[PDB]
Amino acid sequence: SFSGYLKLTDNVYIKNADIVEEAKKVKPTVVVNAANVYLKHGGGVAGALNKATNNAMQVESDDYIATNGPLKVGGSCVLSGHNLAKHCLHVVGPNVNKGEDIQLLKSAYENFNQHEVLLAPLLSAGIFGADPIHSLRVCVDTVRTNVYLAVFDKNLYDKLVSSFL
Ligand SMILES: CC(=O)Nc1nccs1
Repeated sequence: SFSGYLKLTDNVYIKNADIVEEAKKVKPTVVVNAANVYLKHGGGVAGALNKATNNAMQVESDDYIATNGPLKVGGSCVLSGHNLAKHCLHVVGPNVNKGEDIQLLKSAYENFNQHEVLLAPLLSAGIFGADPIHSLRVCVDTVRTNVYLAVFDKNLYDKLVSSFL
């Protein structure tokens, strides 16, 4: 199972780790992707997860979008986890760099409550432009299921742990 995580609350855990390396190691039931509404996995966590699947995640995503249309900001879809997990929960957090409503971050984290345990990144953090300290706060105040957060950046991980209320 998950190892080396620091417990933040009854159900939220955090580790300074590469989510791709963490997923390849643990092979969780659910890995969360920091997706956009188009499921175009170009950069950040999405680009890294997609590259680990040898682009199979993008091929599957394009078929999903061709059939269903784009997701909503704050929404999600369950697709295959390929070589990383049983499933990938593609969750769309608001992209602050696109002027998307940050109040949608709580709606995005609510998607995690449909899964008993997840390996996940901080939603809307990184290239999505939101404050990662705010994202962690929304995570612990919204998610009731067991979430194992992988924070790639060591300096951000230390800042998140040392500032956690
Ligand atoms: C390679 C890479 O970006 N990994 C990440 N893990 C958690 C957040 S970003």
